[PDB]
Amino acid sequence: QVQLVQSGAEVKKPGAPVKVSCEASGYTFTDYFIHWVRQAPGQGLEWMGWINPISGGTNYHPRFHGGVTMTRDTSMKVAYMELKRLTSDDTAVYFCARGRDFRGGYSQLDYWGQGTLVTVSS
Amino acid sequence: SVALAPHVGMGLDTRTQTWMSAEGAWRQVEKVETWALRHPGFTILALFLAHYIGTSLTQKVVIFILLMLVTPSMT
Amino acid sequence: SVALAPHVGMGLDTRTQTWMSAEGAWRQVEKVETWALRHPGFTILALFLAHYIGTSLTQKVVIFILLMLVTPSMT
Amino acid sequence: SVLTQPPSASGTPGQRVTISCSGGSSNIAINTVNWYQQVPGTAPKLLMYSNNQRPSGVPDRFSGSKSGTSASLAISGLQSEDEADYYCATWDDSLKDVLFGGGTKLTVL
Amino acid sequence: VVVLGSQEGAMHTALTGATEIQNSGGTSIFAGHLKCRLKMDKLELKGMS
Amino acid sequence: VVVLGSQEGAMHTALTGATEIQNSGGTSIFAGHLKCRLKMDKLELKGMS
Ligand SMILES: *[C@@H]1O[C@H](CO)[C@@H](O[C@@H]2O[C@H](CO)[C@@H](O[C@@H]3O[C@H](CO)[C@@H](O)[C@H](O)[C@@H]3O)[C@H](O)[C@H]2NC(C)=O)[C@H](O)[C@H]1NC(C)=O
Repeated sequence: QVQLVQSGAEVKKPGAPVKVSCEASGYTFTDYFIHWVRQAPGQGLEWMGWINPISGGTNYHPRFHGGVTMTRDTSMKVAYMELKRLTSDDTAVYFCARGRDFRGGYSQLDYWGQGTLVTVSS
Repeated sequence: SVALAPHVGMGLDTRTQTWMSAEGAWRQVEKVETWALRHPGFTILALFLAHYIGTSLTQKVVIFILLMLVTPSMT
Repeated sequence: SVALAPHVGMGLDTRTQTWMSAEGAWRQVEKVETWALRHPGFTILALFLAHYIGTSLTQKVVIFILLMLVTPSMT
Repeated sequence: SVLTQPPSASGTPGQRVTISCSGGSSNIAINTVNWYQQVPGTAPKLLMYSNNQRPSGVPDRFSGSKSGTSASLAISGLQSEDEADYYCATWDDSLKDVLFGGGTKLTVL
Repeated sequence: VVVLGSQEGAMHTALTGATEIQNSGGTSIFAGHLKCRLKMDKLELKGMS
Repeated sequence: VVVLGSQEGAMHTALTGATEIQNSGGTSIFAGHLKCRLKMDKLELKGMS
């Protein structure tokens, strides 16, 4: 079957970069999208950016260009997102989802993982 | 690219087929021909220009062919 | 493909500018210019042809300019 | 523009309640809307993988479409197990990003 | 067999000489042109008195 | 300001004289020629006797 492990939740301190790994096996990873939607506690979830594993670059939400970075590897079929700067704002669980490349399918987030959770405090 | 300067005639060819030969063979020619059939107005002016420029049928023919070929390809 | 044959001269005149007036005003001349800078070889051939076909000065210069325009565009 | 959907309440007797999604002339009026319902605290699942096409969601009772600038969802025979937050997400083509909504707190009595 | 991608920018390049018509509700064609006649008989000067 | 769409099809139309290779991990570039000066020094026929 096709699924995303999303590793395990970790929490850190402000001013340091944190990493969220996200592996999806069971299908040809090249053709489909990875969306990295954030979800805050008791708030709506907003999507930030795609990553095409085969040739894609970061296409963040306008709120988040220069705030996050996205990388990937084709051999292991895993997509990496890391937070270059942790303020007090980003206290939420970050997700993964498979997306299609269809114009009507840019929002097609069919499959989701568990959700790696990160919060920041002193 | 802007698809206005195809990577053609570079000389580094091999026995194997190119990316697209069956269509790039006649793409530009068909553009010129559909232009010409759509708009015949330029033909009268081209005929006049070739005719009143110093006329030896070699010169007239080459001027007419070039002038009728350049405007469509390079609009 | 469809990138060829824009309707630049289609004649549906309007007061406001078009979709891309700024680029489209000079893109074709830009293509010719970059083609010439890339490839200087065709200049010698065009000069030779004009010199050995052009009976007069004006015929020679017209032949040269038409040849130097058609080939980069037909590329 | 940006989409905003309202939170509302309902009851466990079967009744048609409409989760209306409102957008603009560039984000949802031309593109396929996508409907999500999330069981709270876990990963949301996908409810409608096209404009009016459901992949495997509860059939014959979850159906909706869109009209002009508005998209809507209709649920019938809603019981308690359907307690979920419902999300409408549309792809914005002007800003080259998908436009997720704030969220509906659909509570069923 | 291949797919030859998408012609989005191809079409955007093609429509060089066309105008722009912003359509939000139906269509709102700007960049228009129209001839008119002004029958100006019934124009009070408003300041005679 | 507009972003002018996607130039993918324009590119696929542009490379009208380019050759092809295969991209699978490493790239095996086909479509090339190589001269080789054969050396027939030690070849001997089986079953001559
Ligand atoms: C490019 O434009 C986007 C919007 O189109 C700008 O996003 C804005 O980012 C700031 C901070 O990243 C947001 O402020 C935040 O607002 C929330 C609202 O609840 C508040 O709780 C936070 O404390 C924070 O102040 C702002 O809302 C957001 N604008 C939106 C979402 O419309 C982005 O900053 C721009 N990039 C630039 C100018 O480089």
